[PDB]
Amino acid sequence: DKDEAWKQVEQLRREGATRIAYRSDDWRDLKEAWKKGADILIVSSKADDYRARAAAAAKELGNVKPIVDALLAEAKKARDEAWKQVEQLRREGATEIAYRSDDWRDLKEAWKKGADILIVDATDKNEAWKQVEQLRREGATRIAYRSDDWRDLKEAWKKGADILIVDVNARIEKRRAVIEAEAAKAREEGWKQVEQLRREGATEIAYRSDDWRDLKEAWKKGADILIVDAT
Repeated sequence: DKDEAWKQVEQLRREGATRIAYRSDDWRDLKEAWKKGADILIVSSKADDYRARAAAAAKELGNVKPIVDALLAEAKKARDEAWKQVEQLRREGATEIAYRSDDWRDLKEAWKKGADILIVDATDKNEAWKQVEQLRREGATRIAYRSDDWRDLKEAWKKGADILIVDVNARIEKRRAVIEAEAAKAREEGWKQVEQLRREGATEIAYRSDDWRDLKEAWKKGADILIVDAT
């Protein structure tokens, strides 16, 4: 939980890591990691999930109106809460707020609320690349993209994305001793993505994990941002 994840930020700062990231939904939890040494504070909301599930519910048979409104109402409350966390962290002194979403207009509003790093996390590659281009034309400077393939991050790099997040903790969770063996096979993959991105010349490479030794090793391979993710 909290005190177990905060120990990861303290260790990276202990070992001389100058770019540490932390992901949470509570601004108080993010502020504490900010004092532990994390410079990028990532706010995440369940709003994309509620929108995805409201969209799936609309394609079912029968009366869908009361259920769709209930899901979209929760999405509004989830995003209006995340925007509050961005303001509160800005109110506290946090300089590098990040926000992840699959809707670029939610990213644009978070950018006006105080977020500096915009994380596009659209599953469709051509849908994400369009969201980058749309954010670029609005004047957004720091666009981040998340993928488990380095070639997707290089293509996103050439579209305007400055931060390239290597995330492989989504395929291991889907495939699932033994369970720890498959986790290691994914970490060996994620470390290779960072290596080739450094070879290709990627300037700002990030890496998602929850263990400081995994972020340390990805830091050895060439990761510039060590993201600590509690969820």
